[PDB]
Amino acid sequence: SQIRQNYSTDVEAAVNSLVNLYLQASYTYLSLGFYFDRDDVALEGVSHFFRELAAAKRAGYERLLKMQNQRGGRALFQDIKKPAEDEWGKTPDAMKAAMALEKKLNQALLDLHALGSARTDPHLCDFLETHFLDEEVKLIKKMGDHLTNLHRLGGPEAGLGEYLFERLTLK
Amino acid sequence: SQIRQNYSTDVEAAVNSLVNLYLQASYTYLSLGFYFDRDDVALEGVSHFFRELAAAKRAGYERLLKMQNQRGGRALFQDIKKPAEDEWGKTPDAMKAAMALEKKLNQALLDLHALGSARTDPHLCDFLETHFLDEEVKLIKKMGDHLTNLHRLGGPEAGLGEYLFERLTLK
Amino acid sequence: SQIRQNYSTDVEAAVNSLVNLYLQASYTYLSLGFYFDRDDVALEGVSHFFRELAAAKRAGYERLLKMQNQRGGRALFQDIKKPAEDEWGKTPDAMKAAMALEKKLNQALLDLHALGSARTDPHLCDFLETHFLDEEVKLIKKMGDHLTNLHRLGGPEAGLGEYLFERLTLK
Amino acid sequence: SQIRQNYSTDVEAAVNSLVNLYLQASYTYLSLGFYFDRDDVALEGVSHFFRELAAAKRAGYERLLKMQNQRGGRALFQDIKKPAEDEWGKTPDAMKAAMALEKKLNQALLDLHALGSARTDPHLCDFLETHFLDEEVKLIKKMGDHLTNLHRLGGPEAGLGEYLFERLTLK
Ligand SMILES: [Fe+3]
Ligand SMILES: [Fe+3]
Ligand SMILES: [Fe+3]
Ligand SMILES: [Fe+3]
Ligand SMILES: [Fe+3]
Ligand SMILES: [Fe+3]
Ligand SMILES: [Fe+3]
Ligand SMILES: [Fe+3]
Ligand SMILES: [Fe+3]
Ligand SMILES: [Fe+3]
Ligand SMILES: [Fe+3]
Ligand SMILES: [Fe+3]
Ligand SMILES: [Fe+3]
Ligand SMILES: [Fe+3]
Ligand SMILES: [Fe+3]
Ligand SMILES: [Fe+3]
Ligand SMILES: [Fe+3]
Ligand SMILES: [Fe+3]
Ligand SMILES: [Fe+3]
Ligand SMILES: [Fe+3]
Ligand SMILES: [Fe+3]
Ligand SMILES: [Fe+3]
Ligand SMILES: [Fe+3]
Ligand SMILES: [O]
Ligand SMILES: [O]
Ligand SMILES: [O]
Ligand SMILES: [O]
Repeated sequence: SQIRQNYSTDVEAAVNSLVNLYLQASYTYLSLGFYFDRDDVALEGVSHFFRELAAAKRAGYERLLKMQNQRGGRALFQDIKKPAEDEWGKTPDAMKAAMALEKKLNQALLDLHALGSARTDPHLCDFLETHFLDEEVKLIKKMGDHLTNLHRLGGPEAGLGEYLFERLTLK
Repeated sequence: SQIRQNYSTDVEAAVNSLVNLYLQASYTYLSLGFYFDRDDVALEGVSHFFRELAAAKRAGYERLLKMQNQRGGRALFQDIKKPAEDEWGKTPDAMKAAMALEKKLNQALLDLHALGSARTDPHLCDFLETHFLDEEVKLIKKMGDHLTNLHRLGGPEAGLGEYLFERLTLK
Repeated sequence: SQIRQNYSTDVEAAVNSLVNLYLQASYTYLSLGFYFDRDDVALEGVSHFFRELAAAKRAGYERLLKMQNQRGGRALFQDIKKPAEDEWGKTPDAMKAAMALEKKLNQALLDLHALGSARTDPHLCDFLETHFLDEEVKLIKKMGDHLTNLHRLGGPEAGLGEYLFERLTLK
Repeated sequence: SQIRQNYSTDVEAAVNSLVNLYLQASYTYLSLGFYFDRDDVALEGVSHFFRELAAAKRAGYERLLKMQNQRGGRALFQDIKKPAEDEWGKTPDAMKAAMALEKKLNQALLDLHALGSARTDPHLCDFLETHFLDEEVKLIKKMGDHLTNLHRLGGPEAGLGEYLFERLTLK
């Protein structure tokens, strides 16, 4: 590559790997999105929440692909694994799955930062610092807040809580 | 008729028949509308919902009458049967009646499409495809969503649920 | 399902199947998009062309998923197969791959129309007629036009042709 | 210095050194700029391209000088070495020289980041991360793209290619 400079084969491959992780996460959010739109689930605000995350994850992998090209890396794509579940339960269940997915993505981001730090690749580090790490932190905080409000609305009268949360918190 | 072309006597009569079905459905929604406006029912958003459907069904039969005239058919009107009930219960009860009415109208629409398909009348088919079939599908989906939200708000604390639904879902 | 009416299990499954085909096609266009953005390919207009198709295919599968929910179907997702190639050659090569992909999607659409026609499901038929069939036809015509212009610009001085086409035809 | 804090003598001197490298690079781009404006070269778009880089490099050294003052460093200036060539050849030749210059500047930037990292000077690191590293990466990618398009337009009919590139790619 005529442009490649300070860009290790390890980062390149880990970038390709993080791309597939974002594709898979996007896919997961697509599935949660349509799930909450089913006539027998029917929580429009929950559906919108997960649809937006699909979109947000797609921006993530598009930005990783662009950075790959900018550094002189070559994108390689693998199969995208189907989401882990077909039916996602109630809002708390789905929100817990989403939290778990975001934590996995955040760990992959931190591992990639550690890697690029180890290959003294400050561009790669900064790129993640600027476009990824704070967004995960904000999003995780938000999902925690949601879980706290669902838990407070939970238990005995869970059905009413789920309705109120979708109406009064989600948009 | 100087304009009539490819327009079978069967379609013509089935169109007249579907007209009476829309008139009757409009009538049913009129009754549900005023029902939820009674001082002892007093669910303004439910009332508005059913009033709008009366209006929507009237547009339906007006469009069938116009198409009848355009194809060279002759409108014939029968008595409009009074609605099946005088008192409509709670929101879930009424919403179930509405669902059942929409399913009946949808089946009549599908039967008329089958008929016009059998008389190779593609205008009649397309007319239904364009002005009726998707609207039934959207409306049925919406009524399902509503039923799911009422069910979730149901049971022990049904009175509160009925209030919240009318306030936070219906407009 | 409380809303499902005239919606066969076969259509439902074929809809799920067409969804995976759109996901895979979207994926293919993603790959072609970044391919033409590589510093050693560097055909920005070709890149934009394929990026737009990724987006267009995503709208396709989102509309199929929405229709699935509207009819009372249940979405089921499988693994998304990686694109058939890692390197896509020159503009004519990639444009031929795209043509071949669009023809496959069009055949799947026509097969699904045949199926829904056979289950007398006029909603499903019309939905495809309105949101899919004409768009494939226009797009295929466009890809043919492109292939004709690349062929005319081809052979001995292929490198110059590829440059001019990207600059003067693609946007 | 009454303001100096965490600012090593090594960084200070390496900053002065990077300044002279930017001055020299600016000078190189000045020379390429006027070169392509000669009546016997006459490639206005190539001239503009290199003139802009002169300007961009000047912003670079001005920002390094400002940072020097902000940290309590003292600017020291040396002679600015004349550009390596008097005549710059064809667009591909000049674009290769520019690529080689940008790679040298990028390596100097990376070496200075390594240095400030080694003196645990996170301000210096971030400053480079924010104002320099991504700009080099974007610019190098752009110069690669250009080289790919010139190469595609190259060889037998190089004169025509050079004309088209200047007219249809450069602004
Ligand atoms: Fe939102
Ligand atoms: Fe399951
Ligand atoms: Fe708020
Ligand atoms: Fe929002
Ligand atoms: Fe929004
Ligand atoms: Fe309304
Ligand atoms: Fe009664
Ligand atoms: Fe149509
Ligand atoms: Fe048709
Ligand atoms: Fe709403
Ligand atoms: Fe309204
Ligand atoms: Fe209204
Ligand atoms: Fe376009
Ligand atoms: Fe390959
Ligand atoms: Fe049609
Ligand atoms: Fe044109
Ligand atoms: Fe466009
Ligand atoms: Fe565009
Ligand atoms: Fe410029
Ligand atoms: Fe010379
Ligand atoms: Fe451009
Ligand atoms: Fe400009
Ligand atoms: Fe300019
Ligand atoms: O939103
Ligand atoms: O409404
Ligand atoms: O475009
Ligand atoms: O420019």
